[PDB]
Amino acid sequence: SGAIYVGNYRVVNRHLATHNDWANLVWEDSSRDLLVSSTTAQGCDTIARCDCQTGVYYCSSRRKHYPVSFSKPSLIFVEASEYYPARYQSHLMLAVGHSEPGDCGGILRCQHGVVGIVSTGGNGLVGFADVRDLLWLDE
Ligand SMILES: COc1c(C#N)cccc1CC(=O)N1CCC[C@H](C(N)=O)C1
Ligand SMILES: [Zn+2]
Repeated sequence: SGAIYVGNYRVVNRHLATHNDWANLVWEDSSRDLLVSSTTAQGCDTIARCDCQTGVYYCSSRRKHYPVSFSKPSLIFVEASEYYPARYQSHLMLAVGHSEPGDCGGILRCQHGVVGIVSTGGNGLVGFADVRDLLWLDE
């Protein structure tokens, strides 16, 4: 679990969105596993605007942060799950690191701010949905 709070927006994994998220929907994309909803309280996370390939992510299954090198956002095949059929997920970045299903929502940050959130994993890999291209999160 986990979310990003920036201005009047809440960014979460689309497969973990709640009834309130869907009732206050701003935008969602199944191909990215992202959903953004509106909030009444003000958010203070800084979204990174960069091409960093190194950062730190929070891993709930270990109660620890880990430093990682990660790939550029791209289309990566993702095996079928209870939430989606087998498909290419876009804007996804991989890194060698530990992750378990409950780790989705953990934030990945670089020196510039929030880069994305955990969205996939397994086999000693962790995948992050990128948010750095969503320029509207800040305006
Ligand atoms: C495969 O299970 C893991 C593991 C592992 N091992 C480690 C981390 C996460 C998962 C779960 C995961 O990747 N899923 C299920 C929920 C939706 C995801 C998606 N974006 O399509 C795919
Ligand atoms: Zn950066």
